[PDB]
Amino acid sequence: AVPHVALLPSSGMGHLTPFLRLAAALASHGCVITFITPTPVVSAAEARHVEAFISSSPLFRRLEFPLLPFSDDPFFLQFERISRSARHLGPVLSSVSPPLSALILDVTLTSSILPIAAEISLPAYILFTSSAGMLSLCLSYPEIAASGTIKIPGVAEDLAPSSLPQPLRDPRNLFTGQFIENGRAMARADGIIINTWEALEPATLAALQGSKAVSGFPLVIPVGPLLAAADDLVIPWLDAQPASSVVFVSFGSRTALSAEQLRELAAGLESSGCRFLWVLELLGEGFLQRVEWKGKVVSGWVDQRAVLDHPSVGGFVSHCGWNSVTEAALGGMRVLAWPRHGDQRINAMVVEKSGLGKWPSLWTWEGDDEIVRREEIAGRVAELMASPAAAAAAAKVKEEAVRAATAGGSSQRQLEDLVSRFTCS
Amino acid sequence: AVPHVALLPSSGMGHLTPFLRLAAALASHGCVITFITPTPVVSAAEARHVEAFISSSPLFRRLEFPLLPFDVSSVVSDDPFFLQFERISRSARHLGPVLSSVSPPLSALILDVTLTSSILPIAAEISLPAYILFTSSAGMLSLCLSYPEIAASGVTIKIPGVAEDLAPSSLPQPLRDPRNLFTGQFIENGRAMARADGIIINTWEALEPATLAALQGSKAVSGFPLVIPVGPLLADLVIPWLDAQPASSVVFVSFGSRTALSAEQLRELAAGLESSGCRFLWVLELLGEGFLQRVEWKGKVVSGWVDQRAVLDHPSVGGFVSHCGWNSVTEAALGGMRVLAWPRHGDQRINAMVVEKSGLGKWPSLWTWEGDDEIVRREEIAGRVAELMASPAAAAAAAKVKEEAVRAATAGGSSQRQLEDLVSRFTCS
Ligand SMILES: O=c1ccn([C@@H]2O[C@H](COP(=O)(O)OP(=O)(O)O)[C@@H](O)[C@H]2O)c(=O)[nH]1
Ligand SMILES: O=c1ccn([C@@H]2O[C@H](COP(=O)(O)OP(=O)(O)O)[C@@H](O)[C@H]2O)c(=O)[nH]1
Repeated sequence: AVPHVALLPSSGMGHLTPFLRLAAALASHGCVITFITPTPVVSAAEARHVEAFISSSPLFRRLEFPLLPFSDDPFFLQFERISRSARHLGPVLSSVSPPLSALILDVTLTSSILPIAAEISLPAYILFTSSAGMLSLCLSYPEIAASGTIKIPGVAEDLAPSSLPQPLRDPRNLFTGQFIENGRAMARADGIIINTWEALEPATLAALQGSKAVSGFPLVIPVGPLLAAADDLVIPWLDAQPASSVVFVSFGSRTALSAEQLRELAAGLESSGCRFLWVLELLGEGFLQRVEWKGKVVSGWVDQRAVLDHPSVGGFVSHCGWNSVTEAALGGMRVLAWPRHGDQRINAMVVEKSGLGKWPSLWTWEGDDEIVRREEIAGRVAELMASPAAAAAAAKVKEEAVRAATAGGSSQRQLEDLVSRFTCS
Repeated sequence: AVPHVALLPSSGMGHLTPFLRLAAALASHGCVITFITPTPVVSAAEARHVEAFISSSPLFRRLEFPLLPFDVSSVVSDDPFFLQFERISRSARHLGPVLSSVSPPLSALILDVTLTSSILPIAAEISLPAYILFTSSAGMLSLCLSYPEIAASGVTIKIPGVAEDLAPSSLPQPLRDPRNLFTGQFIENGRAMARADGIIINTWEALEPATLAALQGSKAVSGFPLVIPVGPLLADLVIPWLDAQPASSVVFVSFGSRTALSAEQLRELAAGLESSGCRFLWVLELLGEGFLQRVEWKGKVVSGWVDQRAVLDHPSVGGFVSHCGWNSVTEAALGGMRVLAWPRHGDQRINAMVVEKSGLGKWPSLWTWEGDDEIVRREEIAGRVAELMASPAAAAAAAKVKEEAVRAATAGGSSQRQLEDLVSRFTCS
């Protein structure tokens, strides 16, 4: 028979892409998928992606949940309303037919929905969007806050305080309290699902392997990597460009770069001496006309997977969002790591240890006052684009990543084995 | 009369080498240097090095102050580093008479930072100008100068030149415990350094523009800038083997005078160096049995003291793996050899940031310290070492470092001018 799995995502492309990709893989291994999407949607633009994906096949169905909305922080308001309906969701889950084999929920909503799932005796699995290092920080942070130090079992004997997400720096914070809850809450979950593989984070996972879920099984389940217009002016341009000669710089869904900092990144690319593709009223009037021959910059949404797999692009300047890292790993693009906020610094550490790319540690976060000079920016880009051994190291990540993805690999085995937990007798 | 300067260096080749190089530079610009060397010598080997230096010329001189006998009941904690410091520190009071009696009278006294707390009061009594020579980098200097304020604060380190939020891991491992004699000794020296008439460093504006700019601001010297940068001070089986090797092909790996690398770690550097597949001259018991035979064509590993300056100037070497001792960092900067920064202890982690910011070398932050003991695996050593040699942009960056460092060192350069000005201070009307 065919198991039935409900997916409860959270707002934001960074959380949304993995869920779609995780849903796609579960359908490929026979499961039938029902997305729980609460209404009204935070973002019309993100809603289009879910609609088109669900529209494509009868294996996926959409369930609309009324938000039932009633510090006044802007992002938190959406989550509060998203999390308020937590109690109400319980009856709706039981009503769904055919009976769900299991529920898979976003980390952010882990604290809110885990009791509901436990109330109705529904197995609850958490999808972790981030790296295993970030997960390792999350799981052990409640213990750390009591007696802190900052030794994260997965990747740090003493993590520098800058590497912690910028909100987490002050303990008497609203963010800190929720963070401690999620970490504590995740241990109680039936399973945790991450988009990492053993080759990419052997150290963090091996430490993580010891952690044990309540239900007689390892808490953490790695199924990664998962594989699944504005580009119209881009793809033709890229094809003209020589093989592996174009720097690609993108910060993902949220790119809060200040104008002072912006001018420098722009100056660095011009001073880089290599072609660049940049995605975001020019600050320099003739900058665009002057640089048209060397590189193209587009303000719209683009097609990162096509760009990363494009032959002409040779390097990736990144903010080290976990989804973009995995996509860069698959591409084998050497990555220069400019982590912007949150878990992005820890992700940068993963990039360097893996050999996927190099991280200028002394470079600043969004909170930091100090700007990054263009001359410094130009050096690392030119260096990254000209280092053959860096390219070769990136190609090993790709091979290893594909190996885990390909059939028989450690990751596909874990997804096959996870599915069986649903096909119970 | 020709200016007469008194040098009171602390023990250790890393501290001794700048003094000697500064002494030669000062002598070159018309100075007679008198070395205050205590008896009994800490090290015969260092003492022989100094004696050979004094023999070089009539301008250099040797004067010995016998260390006062220790009081056994008084000694605290039984530590060899501190006991040696304590005997030299204890003779501070005795030192003033000897200084005044010198013939001809000394224009100024220039002393090691470590002994500066003990000796600075002596100088004020005899009205002798005291300058401290700072063996380390400007960034490190910034930490010493502001560490006392930071300690009585804190939420964020924020060393003025080094960073906004310096990581605790980057701080010297002794400093991590605040209630320590070392942490207190560190705090005293920093306070003392403001009082001093001047602070000399082995740096130049080109190398550390931001950190030096901030220091220009402190100007704690009465009526003058406190910081005087005169850097870069400039003054067997291995070479023959080097000459054979092809141009810019050899990885030089050396951790200075003190290189405590654990046995488990030692194996990894060998495997990593072997695996990288590029040539390597490794300076430092058969930890590897067939390792030397397998890599005999590729590299030379020797245990003796070696002419590092010749190595770094050699055309066949292409990359340098170091512990980022300021003396080693500055030597490489003159050579323009790209560096792979593996800081081991003390101020070396701060030095690594200067190597990465300069473009002289790349620093792998995640690499462990002697304090923490998670080893660096050979897979990472091989990749990082090989990539450094493979990377042409890294060579260009180091080449640019050399040019500016040469510029400062040559006539009309920032430092050369600054050294000239300092000699004038010693010779007034
Ligand atoms: O112009 C774009 C911008 C982003 N992406 C996608 O943004 C995804 C994940 O974003 P990430 O986690 O790396 O950054 P975050 O969303 O977390 O700020 C990646 O899968 C990209 O495919 C894209 O396809 N075209
Ligand atoms: O085999 C060696 C090791 C070191 N040095 C010299 O020791 C100097 C300073 O060493 P550094 O301060 O950088 O490290 P430390 O000795 O203080 O740990 C360098 O200038 C080298 O010339 C040398 O000549 N031969």
